[PDB]
Amino acid sequence: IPTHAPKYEENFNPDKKSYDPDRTRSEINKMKAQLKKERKFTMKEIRKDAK
Amino acid sequence: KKTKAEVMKEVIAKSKFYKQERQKAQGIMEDQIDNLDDNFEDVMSELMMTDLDKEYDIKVKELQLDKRAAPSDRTKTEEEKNAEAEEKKRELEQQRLDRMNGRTHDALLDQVKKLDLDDHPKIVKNIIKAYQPKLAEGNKEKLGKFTAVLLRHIIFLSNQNYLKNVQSFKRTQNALISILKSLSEKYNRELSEECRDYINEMQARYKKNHFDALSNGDLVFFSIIGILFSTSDQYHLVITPALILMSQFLEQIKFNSLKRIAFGAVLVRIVSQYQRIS
Amino acid sequence: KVIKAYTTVGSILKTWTHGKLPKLFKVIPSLRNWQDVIYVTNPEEWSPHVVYEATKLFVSNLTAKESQKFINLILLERFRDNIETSEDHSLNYHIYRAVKKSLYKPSAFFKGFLFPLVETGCNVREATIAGSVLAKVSVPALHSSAALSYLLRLPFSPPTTVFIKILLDKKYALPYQTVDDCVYYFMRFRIGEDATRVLPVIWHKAFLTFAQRYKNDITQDQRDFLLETVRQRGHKDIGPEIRRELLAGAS
RNA sequence: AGGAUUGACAUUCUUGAUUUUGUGGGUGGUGGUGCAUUGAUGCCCUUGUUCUGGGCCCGCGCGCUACACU
Repeated sequence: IPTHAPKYEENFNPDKKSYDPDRTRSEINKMKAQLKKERKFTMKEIRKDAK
Repeated sequence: KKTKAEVMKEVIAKSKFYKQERQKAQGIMEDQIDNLDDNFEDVMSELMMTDLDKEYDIKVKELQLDKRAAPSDRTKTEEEKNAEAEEKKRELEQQRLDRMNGRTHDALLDQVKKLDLDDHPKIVKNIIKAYQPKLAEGNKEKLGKFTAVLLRHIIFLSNQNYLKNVQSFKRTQNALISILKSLSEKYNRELSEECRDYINEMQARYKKNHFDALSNGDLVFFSIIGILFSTSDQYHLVITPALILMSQFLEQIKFNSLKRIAFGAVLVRIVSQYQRIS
Repeated sequence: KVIKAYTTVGSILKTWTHGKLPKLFKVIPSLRNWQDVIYVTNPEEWSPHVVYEATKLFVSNLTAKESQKFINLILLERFRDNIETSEDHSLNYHIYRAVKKSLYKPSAFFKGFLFPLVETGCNVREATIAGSVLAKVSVPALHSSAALSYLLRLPFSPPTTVFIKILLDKKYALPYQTVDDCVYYFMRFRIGEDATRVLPVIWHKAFLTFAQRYKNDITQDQRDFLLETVRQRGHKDIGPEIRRELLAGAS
């Protein structure tokens, strides 16, 4: 039978975003999701303080 | 915690050792430079000026007088030598099995050494090989050239005059094939190029003529290549184009006389002698 | 005198690590004042690179006159102190390269260093180490025979003769100086030593290692006293290969 | 020793057969174990000198759009 090795990430944790090689389009997803979550928390903070 | 403790301790200790070495080098350069540049006035005005040695001088005189050399720098142990010789024979057989599964321009030896036919010629060739290996200061080019004219000497000697009787050319060709195989077993770097020259010459001649200049040296060439090489291995640039060219001779040119059929028959029995071990 | 900063320069040469010689100590061998250099330099500053420059220094400035001036001053005394303080019984790297580089002018090295090494109580182990260290490099034949002549006309003693045992484990050539040094070493050990001086099987192994192939093209007197050897001092390990080689040998 | 080689006052001078041009081949204990505390002493191997090192203690669910010889 034709035999294939896996495509495996050693020390992989699904909660935490690992070291993907794409500096061009994946760390941009990292920092943009960071920016989205902090902008969401800031607008939630200011609207509850407005209330 | 133990990692951090020993790690910070070793890192600070290595940094302290590097700082101490740098301070010692700075003090070295400082004192040495500011003292060597300052001592230019007192590196001029500072001025202050048996039987065993005699017999040692006499022994050095005797040593420069008498000089010799040790024979073979080891021991000739019989059991170790026999084991290495058996392993060398097994290495030769296993290499043959693993490879079977895988100013001398063509007239110098006749101009110098060849006195009558053969007898003085091979002895003077031995004299040339003894004089060249003696005073071989740096020798590759001339060694290749006179081994080339040795093979030249046999390829225009062994064809014309075998007319002198049987045991005479028998013993001179036997001594020649023995010394030439035992001399050219350890090397290939000139016999290979001479074999390229000979396959060029026999292919070109066979294209040139019908039969009337097919020389008698082809049989001697096949004999010397079968003696100097074991033909068992497949991948060999030397023995195989000559064998396909003798098969080309047999398949193409015509044998309309008894000596021509005898020529074909001796080439068939010598390829049978090749396949005796191939 | 000199520039007077040399107690400080010795304090730095105590423990500075990577570099070469100062230009002061480089211009004094063209001068004549390294006596008054070293008498204020106070030679305790033995760092490995300055030992390397020291051995190249005095074997550069080793001729007969200055060799007998300062050939026995501090050097093998420092070797005595370092080996007496060493417990692993091993050659140090600066020791090895010191003597191995000190051989590089054997014009008077073989008369100035190989000769005074038995000055105050030398040991068989010391002769073994010195034989191995100066054995591992190529020596010239005339210089090695110049050392060996005086070394072998010295008497029969183990810290003198296991050095000669390693000198024949070096497996030299055979000039006629080696032949006549061999005949008087043979007359040095034979049967007033017959009651007090004994000889064990390590020196039988020494006999094996020079009688291995020290019989190339030599005469019949050698055969005479080597048949005297096989009659007098035949151990069990001396027989087969040696008698085979005596039968195979010729004149 | 008629330029065989050895430390250079940023080539340029105060060194003398350590040798080199062509080629054979040999290695290694300075670690220590077993015996009297110096005896071809069984055993894995042979070919020990100088600076810097390394992250940390989002989860959930709803919608919308995919992944389909339907």
